[PDB]
Amino acid sequence: PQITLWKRPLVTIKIGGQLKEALLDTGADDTVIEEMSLPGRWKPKMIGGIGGFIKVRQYDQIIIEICGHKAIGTVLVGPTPVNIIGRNLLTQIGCTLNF
Amino acid sequence: PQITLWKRPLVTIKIGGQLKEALLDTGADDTVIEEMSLPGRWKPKMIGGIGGFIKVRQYDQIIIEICGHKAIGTVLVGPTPVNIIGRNLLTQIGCTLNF
Ligand SMILES: Cc1c(O)cccc1C(=O)N[C@@H](Cc1ccccc1)[C@H](O)C(=O)N1CSC(C)(C)[C@H]1C(=O)NC(C)(C)C
Repeated sequence: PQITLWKRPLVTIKIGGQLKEALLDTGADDTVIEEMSLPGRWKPKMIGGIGGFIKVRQYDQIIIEICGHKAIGTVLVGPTPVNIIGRNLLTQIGCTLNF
Repeated sequence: PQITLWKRPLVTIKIGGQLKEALLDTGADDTVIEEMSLPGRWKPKMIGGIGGFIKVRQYDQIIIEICGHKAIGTVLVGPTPVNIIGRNLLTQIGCTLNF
């Protein structure tokens, strides 16, 4: 699909069998999701945002569906303003910028 | 053009007679640039995200040249870690997300 940017590029995603709203964010290297229960062990990770660096939990090979496209990859969990679908997954669903 | 997301989507921009590297960011509502001098009047504003909030100066009707496309809009100036081209200007150059 083609998504314009007159409004926030928010889509519905599915993780752990639950539907959630998330932002397609080309400015984010990673995918950051609000606090939730994910399977497996996690590793520590520092990500730097507009206001500085924070600590998040990194879960690898997590199954996640984006606007109908299934992806399997790294998902970070921590204090985020909104669910962020970053480049690591956008690339997986073949998302590109065009103008 | 079509830009992949394997790596940060950085482009060169010309703003206020200065050349700068900036990030095409679909997750950003606003355009935020590192400290620089800009014409016209301005007002304070607080913006926040992953690292929390930072205070910036809002300048309106600022012209920015991005990859050959001229765009006019509000530009925020402050202590941002990376120069950000947000949706307010991405729309003006006809930039869309595609997959
Ligand atoms: C989440 C993340 C990573 O895992 C890794 C690197 C950067 C970010 C990140 O937060 N990117 C940010 C901005 C940024 C990029 C590179 C360096 C520093 C900061 C972003 O893509 C965005 O527009 N976001 C993320 S959170 C948000 C939805 C509020 C919005 C935002 O900050 N918007 C304003 C700039 C308008 C505040």
